[PDB]
Amino acid sequence: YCSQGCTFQCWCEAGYELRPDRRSCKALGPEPVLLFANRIDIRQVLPHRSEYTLLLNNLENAIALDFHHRRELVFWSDVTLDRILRANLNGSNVEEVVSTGLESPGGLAVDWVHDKLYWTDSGTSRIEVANLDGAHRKVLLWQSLEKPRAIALHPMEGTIYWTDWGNTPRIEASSMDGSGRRIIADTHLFWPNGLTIDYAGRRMYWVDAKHHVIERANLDGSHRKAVISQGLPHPFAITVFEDSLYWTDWHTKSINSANKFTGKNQEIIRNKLHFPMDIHTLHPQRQPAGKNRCGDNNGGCTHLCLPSGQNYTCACPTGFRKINSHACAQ
Amino acid sequence: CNVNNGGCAQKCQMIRGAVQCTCHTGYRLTEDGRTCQDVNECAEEGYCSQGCTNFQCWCEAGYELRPDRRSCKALGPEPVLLFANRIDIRQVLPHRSEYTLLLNNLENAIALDFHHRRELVFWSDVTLDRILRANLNGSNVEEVVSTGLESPGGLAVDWVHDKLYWTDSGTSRIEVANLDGAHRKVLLWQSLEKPRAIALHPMEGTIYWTDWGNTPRIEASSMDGSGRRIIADTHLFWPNGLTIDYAGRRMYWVDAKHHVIERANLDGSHRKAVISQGLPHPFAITVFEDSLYWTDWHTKSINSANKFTGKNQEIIRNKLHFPMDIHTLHPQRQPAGKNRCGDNNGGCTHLCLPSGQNYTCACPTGFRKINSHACAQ
Amino acid sequence: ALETLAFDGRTYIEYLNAVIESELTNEIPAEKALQSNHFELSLRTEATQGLVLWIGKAAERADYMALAIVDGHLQLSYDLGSQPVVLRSTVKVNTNRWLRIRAHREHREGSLQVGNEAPVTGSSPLGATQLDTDGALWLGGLQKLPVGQALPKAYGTGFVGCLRDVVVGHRQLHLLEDAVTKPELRPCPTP
Amino acid sequence: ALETLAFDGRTYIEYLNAVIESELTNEIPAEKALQSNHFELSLRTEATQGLVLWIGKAAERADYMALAIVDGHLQLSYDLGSQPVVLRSTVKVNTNRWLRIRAHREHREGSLQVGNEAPVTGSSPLGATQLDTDGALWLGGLQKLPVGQALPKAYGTGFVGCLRDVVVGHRQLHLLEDAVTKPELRPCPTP
Ligand SMILES: [Ca+2]
Ligand SMILES: [Ca+2]
Repeated sequence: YCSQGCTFQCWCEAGYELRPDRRSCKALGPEPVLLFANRIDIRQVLPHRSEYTLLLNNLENAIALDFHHRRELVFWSDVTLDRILRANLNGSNVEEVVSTGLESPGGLAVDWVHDKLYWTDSGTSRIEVANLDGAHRKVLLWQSLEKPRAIALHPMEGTIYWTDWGNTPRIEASSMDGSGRRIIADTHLFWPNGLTIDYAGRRMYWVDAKHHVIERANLDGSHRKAVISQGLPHPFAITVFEDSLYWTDWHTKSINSANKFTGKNQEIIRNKLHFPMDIHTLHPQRQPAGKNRCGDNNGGCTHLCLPSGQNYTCACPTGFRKINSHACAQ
Repeated sequence: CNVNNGGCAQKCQMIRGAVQCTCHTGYRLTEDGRTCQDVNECAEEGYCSQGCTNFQCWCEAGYELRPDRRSCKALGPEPVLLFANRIDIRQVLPHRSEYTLLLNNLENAIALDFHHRRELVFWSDVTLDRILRANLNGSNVEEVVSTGLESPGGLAVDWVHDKLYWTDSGTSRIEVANLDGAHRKVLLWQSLEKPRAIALHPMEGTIYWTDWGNTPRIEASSMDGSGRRIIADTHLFWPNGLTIDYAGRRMYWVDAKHHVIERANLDGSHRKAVISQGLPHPFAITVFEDSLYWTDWHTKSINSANKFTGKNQEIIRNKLHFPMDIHTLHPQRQPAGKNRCGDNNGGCTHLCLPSGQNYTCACPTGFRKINSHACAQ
Repeated sequence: ALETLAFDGRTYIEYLNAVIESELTNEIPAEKALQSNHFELSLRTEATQGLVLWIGKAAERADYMALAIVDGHLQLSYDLGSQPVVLRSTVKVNTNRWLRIRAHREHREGSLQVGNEAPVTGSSPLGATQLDTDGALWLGGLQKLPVGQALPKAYGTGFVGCLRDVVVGHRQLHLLEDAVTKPELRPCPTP
Repeated sequence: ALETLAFDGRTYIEYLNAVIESELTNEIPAEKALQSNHFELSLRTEATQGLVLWIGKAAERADYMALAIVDGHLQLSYDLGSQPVVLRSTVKVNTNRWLRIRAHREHREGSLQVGNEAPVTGSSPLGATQLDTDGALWLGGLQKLPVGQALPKAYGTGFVGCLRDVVVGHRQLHLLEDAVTKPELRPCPTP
């Protein structure tokens, strides 16, 4: 109710600047663009506009997406093709990144800090990682997993987040390697389709398509309040930005917005969509800066390192064996 | 006549005008007047072990005129029937209160064959989708084919050019590889429905095979896949067994829906049905000396008969758990002909497969050929 | 329910064979790619030509499976990606006596039984195992719909005959109340 | 015929799943490793605990799928070489009123519903897609035979039970008059 920080007086942060109101915290840089998948296309929309921008076209079944704001990339999954691809955000140079091994690649997230691509496959019942080029590929979690959908990264915090909508309905987090596998919420869930981190707010939001709620919880999952509890016939994907929440809804076939704290100002940013899928806010502050755990240094032991805790741990591909925390070998 | 047939050979008719001789209509010869010899040559029947000439009953290369100066015994050891029995492989000496097991605890061992002068048995398991090898000993089993099979129906060993062919009635192909399974090339693919039995002719660089698909068919090709041709598409439904009499310059095959065991020349003409009874559900056929051997899924037995008379019909082993492919294990059952490749520059680059009267160079899956001698991935 | 149906070679019905009920399953939406087909139906006809049943998207080369009477015999043809195959019933179907049809397809291999005949079996050419389909299913043929270039000639003759007891897989079909595109509620006149 | 014949409970019967009786088909005999199942099996019970049906074959780590009454709820399980998966229904099975069941596994992915409950779907761990059957599952229960070791205390029951209307694959089992290994002759002393 003070946007980002108080102590009577309000405060902004990082690349934000208090609006002519001194509660509101506007983001610096370019205008936020809402980026999202459409089964057939990948599109761009401007939160309070009719606006309409076809970014990628001849696509079979495009579900999950994410990006690398710097490096100017865009990855996306395809559930019939069972592939994960990337492109020049330009919209050019499209290329196969995860070919064999996919069934229902639901979740897809990019770790812009450590240049890693993470995804989930609810057919495979497993979460996986890789280089941006699509190489150095390695499975990450396979234990207990049923139907993982949404996946969120905190490169700064070196943590990963997700939702499991199988018979044990879960919102879990672990560290970017697979350690510290914790339950964030396992109660009053059934269809947790969406999940997003609001760094600048130090909170996580998620979406339940059975329970008709957008929920907010501290990153440890404590202080869990539902924010919106109506107008949610069937929500699928969500994203925060500034004070607003954006989500796709399969019933209303649309991109809806609303207020993070209140759940007031419910809006249909766009109606008449083919099939709204994954959505993100496309903006710099959505990919906030963070220290590379492998920086001016051993950029990945032999192959790829995984920000765990603080001390990044070393990591070997599928088929490979460790031999040390400097060394990888088949 | 009747005074002048006192000595007019055979058939006298003092008709015509005054004495004229003839013969009973088989002795036909007429030399000079009053005399009448004999007519043979051969062609029509005359089935003595090997054959007649101008009177001859001579055993062929690898046989000895036995004490009845007709039938032959094959030179070498006494031959054995080896047959696949599903849960194992066994062999039996025909006509004996004996039969030995060989390889044990198999899954579904269906089709087999053997490299004699290499102490080798090959067999295909249809439920593991593999084609294995083991030393004739019965030992050190090595998977020779391990992917790409669905129903390995038949096995084929070119003992002369050391190549192994087989038929997958699950993929509808015929594929050939090295005796170790290397250099795997899919040989024939088109218009193949349910190809089963396969039989070879290394001497002539020639394959033979059944297909009980929708167009049932006995077909043939030159070792290399060129020179395909229909042997029979008339009067077949379940052509199960096929086997060559290499000595007899003939091919005998078995249809389990017609309940016959027909026989023909290596082009298919002159096809007589040979056995038309005691054939509820025969599966695999084999020849040796003068005898036909087959397996039958109904009776669960090894059977046998005279390859000519069809009479002499016989039960060998009764009570087999489920007899599949059968074979005579004997050196003369694998005659050493000339090696069409010879020294192994004939060996080509990868595969030297006999073609027509010469042979060709062939490439395993992946490999395009460059300049007819050489393959490249 | 409505228990039998009458086809004039100008009545073409759509149903919904195999879908993804995303609204209910919360599964990501896609084309069902099927390993398996099974269906039963009784049929009585006088025509010696006609398309009876059609599974698949109605599009160019798009996987399909269809049953058509051709030259007084029934036959099953399906195409999965690799070239199709045709399975010709050894049966004469123009006898105006009700006949039970059975078709089943596990991956590449298919079969078809018309009455108490011996199942004519076969395999579609190696390479394609999934019937890729929106899940459309059409009874009696199709209207100005014989799709792409593919088909044998009689697959454009409209049915002209009668059907009942239609099973699609493990589900017995509700003829009238399951129709998704319906001409007219017409029960079958038995001679 | 016997379109309804039921059970003793002291009756424990290995019905015949499937064969390729070559004798007719002339196909090569084989124990088919499965990936396709299904049925529509009704049920009545009072026992909040017990076992029902196990498919496949019995030996130490010999592939299986199985159904059992766990805590009153009903879970279907299976293992393919990679660890076993469990699919539990959300239905108290105690009723003594009559309940219908459906379950299906297409390769890795399973499915099971009791009544009109939304289909509980699942997945087998990756790297094992084969189930290994004789083509004769067991049903009701047995004596001194629960194999290997993967059994919670519901897979213990020689479950004296009464059911109806069993289906295997696509084809209906004529209950007892062509029952496989028939133990007793009698319908249910029904509620
Ligand atoms: Ca396909
Ligand atoms: Ca396995």
